Amino acid sequence: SNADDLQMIEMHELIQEFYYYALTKTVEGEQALTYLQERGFTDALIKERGIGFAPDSSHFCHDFLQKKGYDIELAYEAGLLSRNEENFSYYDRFRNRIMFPLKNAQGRIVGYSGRTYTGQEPKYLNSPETPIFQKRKLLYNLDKARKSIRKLDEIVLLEGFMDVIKSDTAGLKNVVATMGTQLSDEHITFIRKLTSNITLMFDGDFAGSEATLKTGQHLLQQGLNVFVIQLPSGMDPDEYIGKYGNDAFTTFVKNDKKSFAHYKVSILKDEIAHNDLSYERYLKELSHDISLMKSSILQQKAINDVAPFFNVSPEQLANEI
Ligand SMILES: Nc1ncnc2c1ncn2[C@@H]1O[C@H](COP(=O)(O)OP(=O)(O)OP(=O)(O)O)[C@@H](O)[C@H]1O
Ligand SMILES: [Mn+2]
Ligand SMILES: [Mn+2]
Ligand SMILES: [Mn+2]
Repeated sequence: SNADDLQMIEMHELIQEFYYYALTKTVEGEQALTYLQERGFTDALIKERGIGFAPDSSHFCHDFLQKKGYDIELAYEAGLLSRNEENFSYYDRFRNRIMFPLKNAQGRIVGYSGRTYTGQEPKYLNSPETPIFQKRKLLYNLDKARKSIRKLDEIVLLEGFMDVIKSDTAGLKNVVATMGTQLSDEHITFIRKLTSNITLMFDGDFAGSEATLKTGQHLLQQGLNVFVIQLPSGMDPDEYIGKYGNDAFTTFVKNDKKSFAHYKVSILKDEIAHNDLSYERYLKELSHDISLMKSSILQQKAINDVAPFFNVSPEQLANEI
């Protein structure tokens, strides 16, 4: 029910204040606080994002919610508590982790992502699916990013909410991330209401490239204008910012932004030039890709940019399309 959803949100927003205190003031939170500070989190940024610490007792959140008069089973359904199925007892889902509030599109806290700071697995532990937290619907930072996304007519998609936090403070405001999932049909429906331009900046590794191609292809097929920023090998946006600084990052992002078709053929360059079977298949793929582009201006430019990779004239490629 809507009333229960609201109670679940309240539980999240109230425990947030306690996690924040635990992180910033208490003895047990000191090591987690140092960890964040060493990753460049200022006191201001920690306060701004409402970041906190979940103690290791296993009954910190449980006891707080109980004292405040919440139904414990509802707190379990809200994904704040876990249940020992053997004796039906409840305990904290999040223990000894740095707590990042996850806000819905309306800015209400509906879940958490808890990061280890001691090399434990999983590195990030999220809320489970609940009536108020659904990974296929939530986009980290969307609440804050919406204004600039509309103003700039562009959304930028990163892999990690940590990348989003760092990019945002660096000056790149129109950024969001999924909670570690593939961009959903639902996400895409939300996004197209805000803008038709989406820029993918995944990590600069093989996995990120594969994800860029798969996600980009689907976005393109869905009628969006897709762009790609390619980070240096082995780097994500947080690592780039840490090594080169904010101004370098915002300049980098603004300098090399390529239409998806151009990015794709550049990735396939060597295979196309060495394997005639791939040459033919990718010439047809890229022809199809370009034919999907809704922007007549960008479609014409992509033709010019892609043709050389096949050693054909832009006129020949235009004909193939
Ligand atoms: N095996 C996995 N299963 C589910 N989600 C994952 C997995 N690996 C990564 N993710 C999610 O994808 C996003 C990107 O992961 P990645 O490890 O690159 O994060 P990150 O920002 O590098 O983390 P950190 O900088 O804190 O080490 C993260 O937010 C994470 O939640
Ligand atoms: Mn990766
Ligand atoms: Mn990363
Ligand atoms: Mn990282």
